[PDB]
Amino acid sequence: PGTIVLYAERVQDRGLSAVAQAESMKFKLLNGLAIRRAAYGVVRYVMESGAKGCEVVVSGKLRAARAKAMKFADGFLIHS
Amino acid sequence: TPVTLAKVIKVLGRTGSRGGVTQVRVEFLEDTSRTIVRNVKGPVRENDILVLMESEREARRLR
Amino acid sequence: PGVSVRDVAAQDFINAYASFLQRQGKLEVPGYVDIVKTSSGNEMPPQDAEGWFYKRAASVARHIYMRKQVGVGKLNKLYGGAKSRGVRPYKHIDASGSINRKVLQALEKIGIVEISPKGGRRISENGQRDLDRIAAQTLEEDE
Amino acid sequence: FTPVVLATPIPEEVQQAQTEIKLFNKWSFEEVEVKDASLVDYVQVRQPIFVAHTAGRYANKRFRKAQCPIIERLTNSLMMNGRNNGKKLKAVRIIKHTLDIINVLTDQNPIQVVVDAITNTGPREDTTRVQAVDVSPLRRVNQAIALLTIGAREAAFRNIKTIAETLAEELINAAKGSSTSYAIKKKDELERVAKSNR
Amino acid sequence: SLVVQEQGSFQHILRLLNTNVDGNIKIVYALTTIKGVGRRYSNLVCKKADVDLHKRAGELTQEELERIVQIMQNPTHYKIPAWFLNRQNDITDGKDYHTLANNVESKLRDDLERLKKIRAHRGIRHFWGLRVRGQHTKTTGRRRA
Amino acid sequence: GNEGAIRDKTAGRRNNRSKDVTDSATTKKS
Amino acid sequence: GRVRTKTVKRASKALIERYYPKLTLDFQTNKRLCDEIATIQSKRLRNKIAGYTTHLMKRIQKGPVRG
Amino acid sequence: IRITLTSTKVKQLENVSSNIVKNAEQHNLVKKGPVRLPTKVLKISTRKTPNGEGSKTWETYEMRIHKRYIDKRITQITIEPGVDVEVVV
Amino acid sequence: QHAVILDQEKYDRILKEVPTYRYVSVSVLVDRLKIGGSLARIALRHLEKEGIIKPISKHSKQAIYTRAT
Amino acid sequence: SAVPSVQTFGKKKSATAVAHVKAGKGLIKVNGSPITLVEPEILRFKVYEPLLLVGLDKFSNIDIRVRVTGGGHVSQVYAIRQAIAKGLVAYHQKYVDEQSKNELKKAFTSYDRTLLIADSRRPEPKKFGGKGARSRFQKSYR
RNA sequence: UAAUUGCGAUAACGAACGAGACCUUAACCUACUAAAUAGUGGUGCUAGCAUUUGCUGGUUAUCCACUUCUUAGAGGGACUAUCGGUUUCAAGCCGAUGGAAGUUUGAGGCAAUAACAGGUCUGUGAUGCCCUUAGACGUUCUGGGCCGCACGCGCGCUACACUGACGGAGCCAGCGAGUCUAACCUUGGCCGAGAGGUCUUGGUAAUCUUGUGAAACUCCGUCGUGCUGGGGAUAGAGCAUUGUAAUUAUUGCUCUUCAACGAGGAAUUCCUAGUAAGCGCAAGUCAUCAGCUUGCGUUGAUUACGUCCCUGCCCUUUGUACACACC
Ligand SMILES: [Mg+2]
Ligand SMILES: [Mg+2]
Ligand SMILES: [Mg+2]
Ligand SMILES: [Mg+2]
Ligand SMILES: [Mg+2]
Ligand SMILES: [Mg+2]
Ligand SMILES: [Mg+2]
Ligand SMILES: [Mg+2]
Ligand SMILES: [Mg+2]
Ligand SMILES: [Mg+2]
Ligand SMILES: [Mg+2]
Ligand SMILES: [Mg+2]
Ligand SMILES: [Mg+2]
Ligand SMILES: [Mg+2]
Ligand SMILES: [Mg+2]
Ligand SMILES: [Mg+2]
Ligand SMILES: [Mg+2]
Ligand SMILES: [Mg+2]
Ligand SMILES: [Mg+2]
Ligand SMILES: [Mg+2]
Ligand SMILES: [Mg+2]
Ligand SMILES: [Mg+2]
Ligand SMILES: [Mg+2]
Ligand SMILES: [Mg+2]
Ligand SMILES: [Mg+2]
Ligand SMILES: [Mg+2]
Ligand SMILES: [Mg+2]
Repeated sequence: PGTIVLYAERVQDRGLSAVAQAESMKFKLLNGLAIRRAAYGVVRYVMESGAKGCEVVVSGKLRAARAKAMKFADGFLIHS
Repeated sequence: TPVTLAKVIKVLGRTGSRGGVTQVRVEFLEDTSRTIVRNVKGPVRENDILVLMESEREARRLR
Repeated sequence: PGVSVRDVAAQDFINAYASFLQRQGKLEVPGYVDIVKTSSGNEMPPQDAEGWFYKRAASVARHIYMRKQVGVGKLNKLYGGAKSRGVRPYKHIDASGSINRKVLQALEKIGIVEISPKGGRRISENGQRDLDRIAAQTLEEDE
Repeated sequence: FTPVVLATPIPEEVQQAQTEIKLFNKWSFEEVEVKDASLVDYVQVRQPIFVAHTAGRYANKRFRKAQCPIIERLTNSLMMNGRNNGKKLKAVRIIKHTLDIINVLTDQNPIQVVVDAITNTGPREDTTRVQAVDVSPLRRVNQAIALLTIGAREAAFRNIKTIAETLAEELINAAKGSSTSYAIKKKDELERVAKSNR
Repeated sequence: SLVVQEQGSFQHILRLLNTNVDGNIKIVYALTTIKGVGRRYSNLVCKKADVDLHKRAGELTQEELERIVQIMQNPTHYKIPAWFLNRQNDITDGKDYHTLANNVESKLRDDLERLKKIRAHRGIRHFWGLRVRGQHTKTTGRRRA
Repeated sequence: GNEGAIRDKTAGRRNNRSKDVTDSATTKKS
Repeated sequence: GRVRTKTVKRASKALIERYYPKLTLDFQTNKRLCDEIATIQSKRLRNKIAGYTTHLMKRIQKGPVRG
Repeated sequence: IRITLTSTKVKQLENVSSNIVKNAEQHNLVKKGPVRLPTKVLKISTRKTPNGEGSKTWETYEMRIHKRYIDKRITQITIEPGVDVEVVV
Repeated sequence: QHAVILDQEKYDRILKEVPTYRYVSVSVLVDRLKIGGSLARIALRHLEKEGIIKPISKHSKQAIYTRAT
Repeated sequence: SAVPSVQTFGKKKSATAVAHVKAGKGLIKVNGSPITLVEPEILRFKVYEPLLLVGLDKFSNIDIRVRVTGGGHVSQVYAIRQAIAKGLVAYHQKYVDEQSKNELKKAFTSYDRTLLIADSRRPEPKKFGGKGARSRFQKSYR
């Protein structure tokens, strides 16, 4: 003890980090918010948090449990 | 022992259903003005010579 | 003028030093050179019944001379070839260790090698000249 | 002949006998012409080489194999039948022996023996799969080397002969169209199948 | 330069340990005709009989002949170390042997009766014609015969 | 035990090869 | 085969269009000229462009070309 | 004194290679600037499926580690995360 | 049926035939005569005693000899 | 005193062959031994080639010290043959005039078996699915 | 064109994803910054042959110098350059010339949209629901089994030998791994046919193992076309090693037993340059056990530089009663 310390930092531009905005969606789904507007809300957040693009995707049992996967995305991404 | 002698001067194209053979026109190398077109087996280039005897039958496209 | 082993042909050198050592007849071979095959790697013993140990000893001397020092270990790898494992694949296996050691041991009661520091034997001053001299003769194997 | 020499030995079978004419191992390239023609500049016997081993890069464009000595591609065509593959060293040794055997079976010039071997080796026209066609000056040489090295290779397998003799054997053999030549045995008996079918 | 003539001294078709060995094979290998002798044994049993290995069986006259037979029957008494021998630590006597030409299959068949009789695993499998060194059977040893 | 097997006849190898192999051993692709 | 992508083509025409008097028919000169009058993020790109520009150049000076 | 230096960032540890190379000798002490050692590549090869089914497809991850040896209170002149730093006498 | 070791009902052939060949090698012998080969190698080695054969090159596997000097 | 030398190398695929060439009288040694002794020895002519192709005599006010590492028994001899050919023109550049240099340089390249350019060929990397880089494992379909 | 790659044609014009670019790795740098954990030259010290001064060695710093070889930072370098031939004289294809390099430079990493009831709950303290939860389908202990053998199938290893086997000798890689509350990689000495044993040693490693003196291979010999000294399956006997424990043999060693196999039917796999093929090697696994895999280097070619005949895919045209889409 004493040879180990921690510090803190508020996040800079909490929209431009996709783990802050990963649990973003874990949590308002833990508040049950409707899948589409749930996703559409976080992408409409990190779109004009100053990101060239953004895409949020989720797969599973939306509509009573046949498995689907809807994807929500705005802006510009590359993949290559 | 009638043996020809024919240098090519151009390679008309690609015959054989599998692309096996080319065609070429040749000059008979003693009386140079006769020129005949025939097809080959190996890789050929411009100006190579060949040895045959079938100094007619002038063959053409082939399935 | 100025003969050094490094200027001789490898094989015929060692093939003549094996005869100089058999002639000189005072290099101490052990009592089992009739019964052994020089590596688990091999299948048959060397069909040069009597000679073979002299060949080996000679070739060794010639090797430690051009190296700096050579331990019994490294010699076992040099001489060991590939084993034939039957219906399995051939991998490299070393040479007998008592053979190699007993020649390196019997090569200092002749004065040709001597226990270098860092381990292993090294060449000797006597050895250095014996070979530097024994080269010049088969060197002049031209009249 | 400029018999110069420096500190190191520099022996005298070499100091002169190729500085003055830089030939094959001890064998001369001059006045050995490619008697048969229309196969010249495809058989390379006129850019002298000593050992049938180069850092060759012959297989990048189609016909760089042409400017390859007929020898070093005759030696390549040996190390085959895969347990032999990639042993160029053994192959050069095989040939250096064969050239000596032919030179004491017929006290000719031995690379004339080899080119005079492949004159009548490769077909002058051939069968193919539906009628006859004609053969290119390079699938003459190439199948020629093939059918003969395969003849000398298969002649020695279970027979007490070596592979220097069988090679020299199948070489003067097809070097006088002798009809004891696996090469011309296929070659004599697959052209007449070429003028017959049509 | 052993071009030498070797007239009718050259003993054709010799016989030994109730066997026959062709006189035309080099000695060290001509010996391996005999169940019990391998190339490594027949190398040194011939070294201890002052045999000129360079030669072969029709040669190597009858004194060198029983000069090797005896080194073979008593290898342990001719500077031949024990490891070199095929049957050591016998299991009934405890000496070091080399079972030999007709006696190899005998004391092998004895070794199999040996443990068939004690009804132990190795022996059971030996009796079933099965394979006794733990290998797989599902795939191998097909065409049993 | 083992004596219950060793001299339990009818259980060696020609007691196997005697019988043909069940012809349902080359039959697959459900 | 070696055929030039649109990114290295449209950039070559875009250069010639408004720098013609200050280019010329040598790669190495245009190669170096590019590093100032335009931002490129990779060297092989830079060279690929400078090479097509130059290929264009040698032919525009043997006649005008469509675009 | 000898400073062996080792880090997993080619860029962020020629920082101190540079910030003592002649922070030494604008301050005029020493030479034998950075002696760069073989970059150790730590390769790990493994399949991609976590089950066994599928085309038998392999991956290999590298981890490169650069070390440099340049021969008590420019200790803390040289603090950048991810750059490991030691001494010897 | 070859002849492993010298018979000598088939030896005097070894000098009354060696120049009929202009090429001598272990195989030329076993092909033409019924020498073993094993010692034929030393037939040529020995036959090179006085030089009733001419050495032109020799090698671990191939020996090429030519009708005498 | 420090004898004036230039220094070159020769490369065939893994073999690096350093070569020191100073002003001397005849020493030509690969791996500390006379050049006449390299014994793969079908190829001994492939190490001799540079000397005869250019003329035995320009090697009198010479000396070559070569030692080779890497590759195998044949790639080392090729790294040798051109580690020294690449040095006889570094010594005719540093210490002699030019025209002579680009006369023997051209004497080689009239002939060049990679004799003063590195053969760039190198091993392709293996990939999963076969034993080689293009060799692929075999399979069944049923 | 490898490419929806481009030239063009154009009721389209202008663009985004993918391809390309990008990134890594192998190739050139006598040009920059450099070095006892890398080399090199000289120099002290020194050994041997010579003596004619020289050739070849030993000294971890004797002292100096240096950066060619080596390592790795910062850059340079290729753009298919130049010239010629075909060409809408367009994108481009080909030829020679130089050039380390001119086949997307070689090789890879990445990789769009949409989709399959493909695989995985036996990777997960990822998981819903059913199941079971103390005569437990939780867990732990002893022993057994996953390998059990009339047989069908798949991947392989070893071979049929003379372009070989064996004996001796020559001897050359690269990719890599390695011991703190520790027993890893192990030189060297000694002992043992061997396998192994024992006493020391270096190394948390460009520093010690290690020049990993690997194998193929090369040379010189013995054998000499004979299921032969090719081949090494099965099996008997013994000696060691790991391990609580080796029986149903873990592996290694030694002698003895010497099978099928004399080029493999119908059918069929992979392959275009340092490639195929051969050869070994490290790493994964691992107390022990590789005939497996992942990579490395050594030796190193024949044939192609084409076609759509065959299988497969792509685009277009076309038919359609299919849309759970020809299962
Ligand atoms: Mg003993
Ligand atoms: Mg070795
Ligand atoms: Mg060996
Ligand atoms: Mg084997
Ligand atoms: Mg097993
Ligand atoms: Mg040296
Ligand atoms: Mg490989
Ligand atoms: Mg497009
Ligand atoms: Mg893109
Ligand atoms: Mg140093
Ligand atoms: Mg020094
Ligand atoms: Mg060129
Ligand atoms: Mg690249
Ligand atoms: Mg399913
Ligand atoms: Mg899972
Ligand atoms: Mg499982
Ligand atoms: Mg299982
Ligand atoms: Mg598989
Ligand atoms: Mg054997
Ligand atoms: Mg051998
Ligand atoms: Mg003992
Ligand atoms: Mg046998
Ligand atoms: Mg027994
Ligand atoms: Mg392992
Ligand atoms: Mg496995
Ligand atoms: Mg492997
Ligand atoms: Mg429709």
